[PDB]
Amino acid sequence: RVQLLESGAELMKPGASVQISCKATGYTFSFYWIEWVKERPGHGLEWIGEILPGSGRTNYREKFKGKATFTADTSSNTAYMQLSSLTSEDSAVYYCTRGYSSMDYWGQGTSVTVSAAKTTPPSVYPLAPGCGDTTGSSVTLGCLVKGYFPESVTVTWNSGSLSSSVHTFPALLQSGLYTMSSSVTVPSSTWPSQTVTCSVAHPASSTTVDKKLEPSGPI
Amino acid sequence: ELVMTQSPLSLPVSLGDQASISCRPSQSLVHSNGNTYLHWYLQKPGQSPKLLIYRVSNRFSGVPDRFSGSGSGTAFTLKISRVEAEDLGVYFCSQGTHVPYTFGGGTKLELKRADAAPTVSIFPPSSEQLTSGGASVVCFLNNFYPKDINVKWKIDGSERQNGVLNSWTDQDSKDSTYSMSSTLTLTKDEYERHNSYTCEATHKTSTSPIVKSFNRNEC
Ligand SMILES: O=S(=O)(O)CCNC(CO)(CO)CO
Repeated sequence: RVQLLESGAELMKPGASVQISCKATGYTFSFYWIEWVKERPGHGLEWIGEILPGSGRTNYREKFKGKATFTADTSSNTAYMQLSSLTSEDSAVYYCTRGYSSMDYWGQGTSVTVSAAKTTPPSVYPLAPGCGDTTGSSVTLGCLVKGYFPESVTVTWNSGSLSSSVHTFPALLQSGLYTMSSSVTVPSSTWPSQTVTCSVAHPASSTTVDKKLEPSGPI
Repeated sequence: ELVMTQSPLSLPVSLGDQASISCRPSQSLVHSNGNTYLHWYLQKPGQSPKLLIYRVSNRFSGVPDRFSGSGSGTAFTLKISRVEAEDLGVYFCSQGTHVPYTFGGGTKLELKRADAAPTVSIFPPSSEQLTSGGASVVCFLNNFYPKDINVKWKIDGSERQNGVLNSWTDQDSKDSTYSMSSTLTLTKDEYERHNSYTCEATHKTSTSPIVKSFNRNEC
C-alpha cells in the first residue's frame, strides 16, 4: 500500500517558479529514492533526476542542473521539485516515482501549464459544407473551439442524442491558448432539414455557447 | 547517454494473440554491483505508468502471469503470452544503471482490424471567424486504419507547413479506427491573397493522396 500523492494542477506565468510536492505513504521514506519524470506531448518520457531523502544525495540529468531543485523532508515524508524560469517548454505532466531497483510506484502526476493568458472563453466556429459541393448520403459537420484558457471544454451535439458518430479531438496548447475540434456525421435526410447544434461548455469562464450548424454557402 | 531503442512503435494484435516488444540499449546495463537495472512499464490513457517487470525478468507483485521478461547484453524482450483487453496501452522500458536514467520511446499495443481509408472533409474559415480577422481552414480525416497518416496542406498548389495544428483521437472502442483533425491558421489578409486550399491525406490505403480542396472565390 505504497502511495505517492502529488500536488494539484498548476497554471503559471512565464518566468515564474513552481514547486510540486510528492507525499509518500506506506513505506519507509528514507529507504528509497524519489525520481522525477517529465511527460511532454510529442516527446515521451524524460528523467529529470532523483533524491534520496535524508542522505544529502541527488543525481540530476545534466540539462536540469540550474533549472530543477529537489528537496525532501523526512519529517513530513514529502519530496519537492522546484522548476524555475518557467517557459512554454515546461508545460507537461510531471511524475514522482519511487526508485531503487525499478520505478515501482508512480505518483498520479501534476500538470503544469505555462501561459500569459487570462481565463478566456473559446470562440466557437461552425464547420459545415458549402462551396457549391453536392452532399453525399452522410454529411460531416464540426465545431472549432479556439483560443480558450485554461483547459477543459465539453462539446455536446444536440443534448447527446447521436449514438456517436461524434469525434472529439484532444486540445492542443499553442502560444498559451487551447484549441480543439469536434465532428459529427449525420444522414443527409436529417441535415440541413433538421437542426444540428454544438453546445460548448467552458466551466472556468462559466460560459456555454450554442452554435446551430448551417450551410457555409450554396450546396 | 544511453539511448533505449524500442520496437515496434505500433503493435496491432487480436485479443488472445502473443505479443513481443523489444528494447535495445546502446550499451550494457550491468551495473558495477552486478545487477541489470532494465525494467518494463505499461501506461494506459490518462493514467500514470505502472511497473510490470523489474531487473530484466522479475514479475512485479499483482502483474498478470502472462507477462514475462528476458534478455541480456543490448537485447531485452517483454513477452505477453495472450493479449487481454486490460493489456492495451503504451509499453516502455527504462534503464536505471547509468545516470541519466532513460526510457524507450514507447510501443502502442492496439487492436488489429481491416485497413480503412479516411473520410476526408475540408472546411473554409467561418464567416464568424473572418469577421475577427482570423482564418482557420479545417480538415477532418475520420475513421481510418492503421493510425499512421500524414496530412499536407497546399495553398495555390504550394505546400504550406507553418501555422498547422494536428490532433489525433485514440483508437475507437467500437470501430477500432482512428481520426485526426488538421487546422491551418492564417490571417484573414493572407487567406485573401490566395484561392485554392487543399488538404492531402497520405495513408496505407492509397498509393496516391486523398485530396480535398476548395477555391475561396466560390465559397
Ligand atoms: O533501477 S532504478 O529504480 O531506475 C534506479 C537504480 N539506481 C541505482 C543507483 O545507484 C543503480 O544505478 C540503485 O539503487
